[PDB]
Parts: sequence; structure tokens; C-alpha cells
Amino acid sequence: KLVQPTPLLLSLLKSAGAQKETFTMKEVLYHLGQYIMAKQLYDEKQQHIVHCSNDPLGELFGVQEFSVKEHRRIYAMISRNLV
Ligand SMILES: CC(C)(C)C[C@@H]1N[C@@H](C(=O)NCC[C@H](O)CO)[C@H](c2cccc(Cl)c2F)[C@@]1(C#N)c1ccc(Cl)cc1F
Repeated sequence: KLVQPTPLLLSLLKSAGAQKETFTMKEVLYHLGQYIMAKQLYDEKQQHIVHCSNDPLGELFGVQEFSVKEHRRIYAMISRNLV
């Protein structure tokens, strides 16, 4: 069952390379992960946290930072941004 990102979430994914309006969750995760790499939001050095205090992302997930290994939380954050 495909996900349909909200216009917000979509503009991110589109600026992250996505070329369509509906996705598999893995596809969302792939572009977002690619969005995070582009905005350099990710310190591998630190402790695998993404830092988005001042990105559209952080505003979208209603969070300042998260570990890239709190998948259960990363999924919920996304879920509230799918139509
Ligand atoms: C390049 C990058 C950002 C590390 C990809 C991430 N890297 C995935 C990840 O688990 N990284 C852990 C690497 C660690 O060194 C242990 O080997 C993220 C990920 C993959 C699948 C499922 C989830 Cl919920 C997830 F968070 C990652 C991807 N792909 C990712 C993608 C989207 C988002 Cl919103 C957060 C993320 F951390």
C-alpha cells in the first residue's frame, strides 16, 4: 500500500529528487535520507543524530533532533505527514 505525502512532506522529497506523488514507505525513507544528506543535517561523527533545529524537516517532524536509529520514532514522525 503506497503512501501519499502531504504537500509539505512532498516539496521536501521533490527537492530531494523524488519525481512523483505516491511512494512506498521505503521510497519516502530513501529520499528523506537523501534530503538529510543534502542539508548536511547528519553528524555521523557525533552519535548518529540528525540535527534539524533550523531546517524545514525539524519543523515538519516537530523535533529538534533525532537518532537515525530510533526507527520507530522516525516512522511515526513520517506517518503524520502522509495523507
Ligand atoms: C543517509 C542516512 C540519513 C544515514 C540514511 C539513514 N540511515 C538509516 C539507518 O538506519 N542508519 C543507521 C546506520 C548505523 O550506522 C547502523 O548501521 C536510516 C533508516 C533506514 C531505514 C529505516 C529507517 Cl526508519 C531509518 F531511519 C536512514 C535511511 N535510509 C534514514 C532515512 C530517513 C530518515 Cl527521516 C532518517 C534516517 F535515519
